[PDB]
Amino acid sequence: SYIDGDQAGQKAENLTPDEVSKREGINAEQIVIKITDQGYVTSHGDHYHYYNGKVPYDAIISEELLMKDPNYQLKDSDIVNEIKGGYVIKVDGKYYVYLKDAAHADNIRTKEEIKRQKQ
Ligand SMILES: [Zn+2]
Repeated sequence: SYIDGDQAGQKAENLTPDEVSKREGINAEQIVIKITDQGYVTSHGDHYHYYNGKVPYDAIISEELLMKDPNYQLKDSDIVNEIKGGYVIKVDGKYYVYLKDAAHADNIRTKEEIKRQKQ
């Protein structure tokens, strides 16, 4: 009940996503597919990797998480952290990534691409 695949889950690195990857072996792009206050879960390399902390500046986000809203502009009240081109933000009790450039992909893999990036 509002925990499984939400706030909880297996894995939760304490160190940085870079320290995560190079530790285990894969050095692939970390595509954050799920964001929470208790950390995030990335689809990187081949698998899903879960950890707690902040998204690094050059991390990759899932297109499912990015914020394209016709009424919403990036508010510092919702900004939790900033990444390259986008902002990992918590608005309306939910987490998004505000992409300033949704056209050329400012760190965005589509759900389709994510599965290609995991190959
Ligand atoms: Zn991993």
